Amino acid sequence: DALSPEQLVLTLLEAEPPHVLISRPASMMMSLTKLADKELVHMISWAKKIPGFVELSLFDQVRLLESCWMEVLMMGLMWRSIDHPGKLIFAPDLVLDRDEGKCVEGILEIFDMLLATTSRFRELKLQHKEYLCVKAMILLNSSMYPLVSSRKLAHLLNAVTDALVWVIAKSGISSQQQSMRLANLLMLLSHVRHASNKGMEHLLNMKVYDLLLEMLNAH
Amino acid sequence: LDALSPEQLVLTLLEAEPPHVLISRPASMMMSLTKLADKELVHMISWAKKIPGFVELSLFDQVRLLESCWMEVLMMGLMWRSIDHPGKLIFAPDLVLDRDEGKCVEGILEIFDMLLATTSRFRELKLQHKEYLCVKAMILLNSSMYPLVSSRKLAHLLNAVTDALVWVIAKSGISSQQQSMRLANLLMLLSHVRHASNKGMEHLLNMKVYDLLLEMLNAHVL
Ligand SMILES: COCc1cc(O)cc2c1O[C@@H](c1ccc(O)cc1)[C@H]1CC(F)(F)C[C@@H]21
Ligand SMILES: COCc1cc(O)cc2c1O[C@@H](c1ccc(O)cc1)[C@H]1CC(F)(F)C[C@@H]21
Repeated sequence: DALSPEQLVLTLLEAEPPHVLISRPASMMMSLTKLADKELVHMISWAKKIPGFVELSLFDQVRLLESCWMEVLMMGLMWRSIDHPGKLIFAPDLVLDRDEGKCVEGILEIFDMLLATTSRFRELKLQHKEYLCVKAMILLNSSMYPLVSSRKLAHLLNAVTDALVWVIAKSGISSQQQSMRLANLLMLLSHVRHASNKGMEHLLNMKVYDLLLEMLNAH
Repeated sequence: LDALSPEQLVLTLLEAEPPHVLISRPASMMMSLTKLADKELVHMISWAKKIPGFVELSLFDQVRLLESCWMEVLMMGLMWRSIDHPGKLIFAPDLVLDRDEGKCVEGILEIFDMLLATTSRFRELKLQHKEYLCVKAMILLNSSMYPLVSSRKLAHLLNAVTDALVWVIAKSGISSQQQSMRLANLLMLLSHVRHASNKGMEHLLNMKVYDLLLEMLNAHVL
């Protein structure tokens, strides 16, 4: 019942992570990193509150959480940035506009993906409900392996899909449009995956992940 | 309008399918794969040019899409011909590799395991020959965001192929909840193809095709 469309969205709403203040006393990169580390703590809490997540094997939970974290941080960036073109509201005291991304090399490229991708969610007029579901789906779909308890993950993923389908339906739009809007939302996930990979490759070319693994062993 | 109709579209995409590519071999594994990709890229341009309306986008957008997608489209094609043989990757008619052979070159084993995992997830869903044709089209049309944010034309094209996929799934005869689930299941896979595409690109750029593609793209432009 807790996975029923209306209940599942309300459950996902309450599970939303709190505002994260980095509290600043290389640096842009220090701030971004200090934030990710803080956000990852709350992301674990969040996933635990998704009905049925905790009941997957700890193997799968860790597996999903290790491969999605970047996407899920990005999806959350996009969503709070959605109403302000040219900017990226990372946190309540860390708003960066595109050009501030020229400082650090390779980052301007990524900012432009996030901004482009945000722009597209603004064009589709992404709804608060739809976003709640999409984010859940990013986590549940983040790794293929734990799917090829697998029974359980498949059923969970279908659950959130149905909820998204349900959300779109009470939109009152025709059935052709319902399918199109489902398809348009899901194709954007390819682009969030994309920006996630760019940020990861870049993150590793730098001179959080270990801190995450610590949290994961703690989990 | 009508040439983009669900039925005509799928048949058109069918005929547009690239020919078999014989690599014809007289570091080496990576030499083969690279010579193959280069050959495949030629035919991929032809293939896109046969997708109704592709040619009637601005040249700028055609080039944007082709440069962004070529790896995913090549991988999508790999997965599809490999789909019935677990543990293997039929790259071409004279280049079948199995998981283990991926240990030779470093970094490649990780990629093979994504490709093989993704292929298994398409074998479990029982991907249909026409579902595949539509999906591949969508990978190209969805490969770049920028040309969408002629943009009118790309959106229309992208809706067309989607409708075709929905249509294909519909005559599947399954219920409506299942039709949605299967649309959703196919599309979430695209994230994983994107993903493997990115790992291959990164790995390719670390090595000592892309320039040869830009040459092809300039010739497509002239
Ligand atoms: C702690 O990780 C820091 C970091 C290092 C890096 O090399 C790349 C990235 C990094 O942070 C990522 C990030 C995304 C969302 C969010 O809420 C917090 C952090 C993105 C931000 C970025 F600048 F767009 C690139 C990518
Ligand atoms: C010409 O590019 C050669 C290459 C270099 C590299 O660094 C990485 C890759 C490469 O080839 C890619 C490829 C994918 C499909 C296809 O039909 C032909 C080639 C994949 C094959 C791979 F080995 F799985 C990794 C990735």
